[PDB]
Amino acid sequence: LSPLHPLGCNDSEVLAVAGFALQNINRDQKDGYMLSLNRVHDVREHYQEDMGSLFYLTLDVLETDCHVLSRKAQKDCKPRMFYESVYGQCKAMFHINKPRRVLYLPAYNCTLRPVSKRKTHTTCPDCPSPIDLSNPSALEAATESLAKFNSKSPSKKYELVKVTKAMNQWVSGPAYYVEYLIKEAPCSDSEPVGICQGSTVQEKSVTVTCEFFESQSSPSVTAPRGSIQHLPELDDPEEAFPVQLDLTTNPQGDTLDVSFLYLEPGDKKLVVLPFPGKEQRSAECPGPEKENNPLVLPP
Ligand SMILES: *[C@@H]1O[C@H](CO)[C@@H](O)[C@H](O)[C@H]1NC(C)=O
Ligand SMILES: *[C@@H]1O[C@H](CO)[C@@H](O)[C@H](O)[C@H]1NC(C)=O
Repeated sequence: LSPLHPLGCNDSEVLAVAGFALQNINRDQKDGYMLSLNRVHDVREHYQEDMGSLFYLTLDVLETDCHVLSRKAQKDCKPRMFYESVYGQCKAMFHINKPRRVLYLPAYNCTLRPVSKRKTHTTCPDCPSPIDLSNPSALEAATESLAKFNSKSPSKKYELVKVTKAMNQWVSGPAYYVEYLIKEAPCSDSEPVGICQGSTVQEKSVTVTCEFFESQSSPSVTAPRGSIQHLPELDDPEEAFPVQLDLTTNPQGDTLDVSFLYLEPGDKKLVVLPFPGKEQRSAECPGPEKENNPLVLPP
């Protein structure tokens, strides 16, 4: 819109604010895996001269192998390898006010898809393959791996919560690799306490390892309402990952009260517009991709 000024997707301020917004998104999640920033696809800034700025960000993201509940650092979590890749886009409306040292993510939304199995097969026909999380063999691997893990826990026993990842490959026979969350068995409540990796091969041979969540803080404070949705593969560009982020459908613009961020009690209102479309985009957008390793890139 008229007050929405486009910015270059490679600008330091833009990339820093994008990092803040994405770590806020990750903190706001309690399901799935931590997202990683590949680049800023587009960015518009609404400057408001004492209420700071509001950035309308379009982000190209990749799923890592860290579960969000691990709360690990962005630098201990790398994008998944290409045959199990999950990618898409997030839109975020991020508010920053430098003189007052205020950060806030009033709204976001992400749309992700797993990489097309056809493209994977084209580039690596013998690679491991993701499978449905409800696959009987995946559920069996989870069950038996957790059974073994409990067998070697004298006092504490754990129960399955949900399979979060499943994969099939050939290791001198059919093999299934799964990840799943575990909770403490009633003996404390029914909340995820860790994530386990389970495996079956070939009368099956079983392996199991578990990681328990610990506390973890970084340059990002709060992240209200938003959602991450997972759509199916592309059977076969722009609008491959449709994302709606409309706090207001009013071209006039609405006002959002953010007084809780500032020391004074009242009269701190932020102008919000409908999220800007792809036209009037800076020639420096989209920015340069950070992942150039084809071992982690989607086609
Ligand atoms: C992006 O900015 C960095 C400096 O932070 C520069 O080294 C790099 O060449 C830029 N890439 C562009 C403009 O594509
Ligand atoms: C975020 O996406 C959901 C659909 O997954 C949609 O219902 C919701 O309105 C979106 N949020 C905004 C602020 O538009």
